[PDB]
Amino acid sequence: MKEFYLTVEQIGDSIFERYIDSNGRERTREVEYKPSLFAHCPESQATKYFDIYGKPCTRKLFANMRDASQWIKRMEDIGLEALGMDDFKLAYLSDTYNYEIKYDHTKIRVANFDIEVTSPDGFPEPSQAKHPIDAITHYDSIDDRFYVFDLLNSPYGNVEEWSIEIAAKLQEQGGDEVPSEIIDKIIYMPFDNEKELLMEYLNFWQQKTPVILTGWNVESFAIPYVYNRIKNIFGESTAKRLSPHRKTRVKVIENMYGSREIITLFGISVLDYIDLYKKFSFTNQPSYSLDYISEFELNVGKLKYDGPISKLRESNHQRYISYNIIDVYRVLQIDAKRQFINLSLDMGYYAKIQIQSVFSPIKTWDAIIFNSLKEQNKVIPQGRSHPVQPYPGAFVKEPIPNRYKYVMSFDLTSLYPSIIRQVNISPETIAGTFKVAPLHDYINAVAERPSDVYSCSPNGMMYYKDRDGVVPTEITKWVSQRKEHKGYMLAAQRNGEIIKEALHNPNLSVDEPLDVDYRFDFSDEIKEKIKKLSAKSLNEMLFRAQRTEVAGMTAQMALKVTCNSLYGALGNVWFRYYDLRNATAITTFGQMALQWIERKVNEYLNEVCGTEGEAFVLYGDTDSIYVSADKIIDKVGESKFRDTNHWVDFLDKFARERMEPAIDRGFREMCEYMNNKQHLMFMDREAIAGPPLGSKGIGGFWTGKKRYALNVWDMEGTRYAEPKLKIMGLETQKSSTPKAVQKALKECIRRMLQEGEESLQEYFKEFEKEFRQLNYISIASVSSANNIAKYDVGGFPGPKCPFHIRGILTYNRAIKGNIDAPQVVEGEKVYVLPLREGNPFGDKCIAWPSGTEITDLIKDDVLHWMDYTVLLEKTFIKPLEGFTSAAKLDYEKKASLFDMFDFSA
DNA sequence: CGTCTTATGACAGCCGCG
DNA sequence: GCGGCTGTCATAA
Ligand SMILES: [Mg+2]
Repeated sequence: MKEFYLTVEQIGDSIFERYIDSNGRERTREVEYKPSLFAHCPESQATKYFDIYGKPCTRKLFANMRDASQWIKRMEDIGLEALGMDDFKLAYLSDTYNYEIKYDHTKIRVANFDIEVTSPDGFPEPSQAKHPIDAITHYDSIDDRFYVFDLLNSPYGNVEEWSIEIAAKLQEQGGDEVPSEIIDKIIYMPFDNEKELLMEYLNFWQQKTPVILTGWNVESFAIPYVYNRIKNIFGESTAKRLSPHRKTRVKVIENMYGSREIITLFGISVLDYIDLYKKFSFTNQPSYSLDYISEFELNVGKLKYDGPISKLRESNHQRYISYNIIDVYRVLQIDAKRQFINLSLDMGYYAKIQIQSVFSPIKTWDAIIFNSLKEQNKVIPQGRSHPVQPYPGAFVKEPIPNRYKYVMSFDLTSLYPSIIRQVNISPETIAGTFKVAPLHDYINAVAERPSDVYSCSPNGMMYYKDRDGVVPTEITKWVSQRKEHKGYMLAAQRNGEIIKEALHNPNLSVDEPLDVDYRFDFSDEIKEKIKKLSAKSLNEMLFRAQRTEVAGMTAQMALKVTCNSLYGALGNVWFRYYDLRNATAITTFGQMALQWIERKVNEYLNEVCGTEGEAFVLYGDTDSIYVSADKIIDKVGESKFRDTNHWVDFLDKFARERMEPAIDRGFREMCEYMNNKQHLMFMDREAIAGPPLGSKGIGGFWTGKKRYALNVWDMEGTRYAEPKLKIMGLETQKSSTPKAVQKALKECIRRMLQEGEESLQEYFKEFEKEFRQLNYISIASVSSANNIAKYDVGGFPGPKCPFHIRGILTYNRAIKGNIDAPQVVEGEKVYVLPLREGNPFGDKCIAWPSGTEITDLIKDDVLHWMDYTVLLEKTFIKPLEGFTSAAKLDYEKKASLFDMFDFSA
């Protein structure tokens, strides 16, 4: 009923807009938008417009956008500030939609497609589009259909029609295993020549023009190829037809290495899912191929084919088309799980930006703050250029490398946004400065009180207490939204453990899963039904609860990063509200806050245990403290606990009823000390970690900063059915560590924390024996391939050449001259294996594209010359040496006087 | 989109050192 | 041979 935009675009003096109207139909505008900009004026000229500092401004209405834009630059030639929203697209959206936008996703045309191109030359470069497009699968969210465009005849072979009957059948019948739930949604259309296929695709494109266009590498491959191929056959004008406003532009992306070209389609928002994944998944992956991510996300994988992909359409055209359809579907399957598109939509409409601007936190916040200031008749300052300057960040405590038996951790909730709100940090709320004492003096409360009238930060900054800042006001809206979605997420997590516990002792019956909302804790009535439920329907409930959890994670993690990005933007020279005073004010307050409460926790627990000077806090990073619970348990005596859950319950109550109130009054005192606007430093308990009761097992260990492992029984309110390992920083968490090595090192840790030294020594022995029999990919290292050309000296390694780069140059020599094997792509990742000396390849290592097997033309030699000893030492033994040294254990039993006896019975 | 931030670790190349 | 130094790549916040 209320109308909303789809895409907005500026072309010359006109604004081009696609939108849904009051009746719910998609329409297009061409508006000659008249933009306003502002200039400072004297006190006499009474207006309603004021800048953020309170100074008056006069309004300048322009005849067109060209006039407004060129008024800005000649204001600089005089040397005067040109105020207001210079991005006229954002100005238009704000005027046209001066209310909270409530959109309808069912009316937004979201499309994802993928292309197939047969190429014997090697990789088909989008910039050249030298080879025919032989397949296109295009999914439309409004129709809910997969549109398949098949080429029967090309210079690379004539093929028969694709059979949907064969596609549906299982591999064991000679079928393709195309998921049954999409079979009835496939609209198939074969073509005699490329020109007919490409011409009908454009007609289809006009009839159903995408608003959000997505897919896997659509921006870097699919879109450019379809654009350039149409251009080369039909002409530039016909290629422009992919744009609703017939306007396209080649955009050049250049970073600290090389450059690449993409194609901007005006009037369409392109959200490449590979980029949504990298931004919002919070995972670093060894490979970013669709087959690899699909396997990680959905535990599926694809049916394997014989021969190279360049010969696939020839040998097996049936599978060729089927795989293309499947690939278009898995993006949708990943989105069903992660929900990054819905996230992007909610975010973009809230900020009132082009949907693709979700990739730019600076644009996002610049729009949010502008809209907030516009409501109050206030005028935003001009964007000014600044030199890049370093500034201090968080505090990280230097831990003593040791094992730690009983550990309990605490985190500050939304630290940086909370500091902003507590101290009232904002551009227009700066009051002044005070003489700053050493940071240590504020921590112990020995320094004099900074101000009696203003809200202070230990970096020397003072802020107004009565005035509410734009930044604190707009951040408040976001943090309360995170509290809700994290609440849903944690309840889904808690509900998951109840079900996991029910899978241990199930009841074999024929029933269905219970219809419940997993975002809320199960009631007693639902719990008793779960106990009498079948393992089949329990596994379905578990799948659904975890899927609800993942949906909760996505939402809360995105709000987390967007809020932290506001702090981050303050330290970025391009942000309209760039201010290192405000940036440092935040980080210095945090530094004091962490170290302050460390002192308080140490004081409290010493009084509680009847001792003095004992160091209870062992570690901290930014907003967290890790407390040694050894003494707390010892004061009671661990003989008084009947099982593991007993002492976990005890520390839980100790934290909630004793430590947290003591923490609250500590921070409350600090609030008075800094004279802050409001007390918002709240600390929740996170981990309760320790060994199983009665077992050998070290519970946890630290090796250094950002590197530790814990055996966690309870995390932030969720009581695990089985203890989960919390490992931070260690090699098991790095995408560069081989897959099999990660798994082995994790088991090493698990045995250390839960079972003890003798168990570790046992597993080491067995892994060391069966090491050589592991899949070569699973034991291969991963690294990013940057600056290959920089170290390439006539095919051979130059000075200071990194290990993985040495591998690539070896690979390139091995595949040199032969028509085309898989090529290593600049900027992407590679597998790395060490080679034994004397190998037919030039060097001590080899590298090839990750997520793939090496060429069969070189595979057997690599396997034969693999250096297993160097690989075991570098990737497995050396890291395990690190863990065991820290924990004061041996992974290998040291020589003893006992060796001079015979213990074999 | 290509204009969120700092802190901090491991590891390999190069090179000194009778 | 190992330790200092720097480049590179990765993570924790
Ligand atoms: Mg494809």
